[PDB]
Amino acid sequence: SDAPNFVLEDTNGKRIELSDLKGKGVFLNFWGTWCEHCKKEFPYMANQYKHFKSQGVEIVAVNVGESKIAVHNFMKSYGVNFPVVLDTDRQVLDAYDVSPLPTTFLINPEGKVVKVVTGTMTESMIHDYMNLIKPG
Repeated sequence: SDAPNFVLEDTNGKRIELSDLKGKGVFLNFWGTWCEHCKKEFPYMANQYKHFKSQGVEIVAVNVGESKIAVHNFMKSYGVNFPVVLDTDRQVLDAYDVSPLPTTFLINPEGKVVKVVTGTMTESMIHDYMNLIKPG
């Protein structure tokens, strides 16, 4: 099933479009700075990103509409090294029908959603999930 396309700004100004990431696996994450999951899991994502980025797995972590300053503070506290985008009007959040937070969509290189993860993730789970969507 196809991942609704979108264009948002990363936390540096850079226009990120989802369909431009075709050819790579996308670990797509919707998150808020108040979520217990994300405080635990963000350091794991950062540590697994060190290994997977050069294999063709990209992270897009869509913050659900909070201020740039809350976002920046969270990124700094939790060692974030990956792409964060700011869904400022909440309209990507809607296109994706996101209910619990966080939710992770695992998008393969063709642009299709192969899993929706709504539960807690261990660092091992995250490793496995990135192996599922990598080109190799």
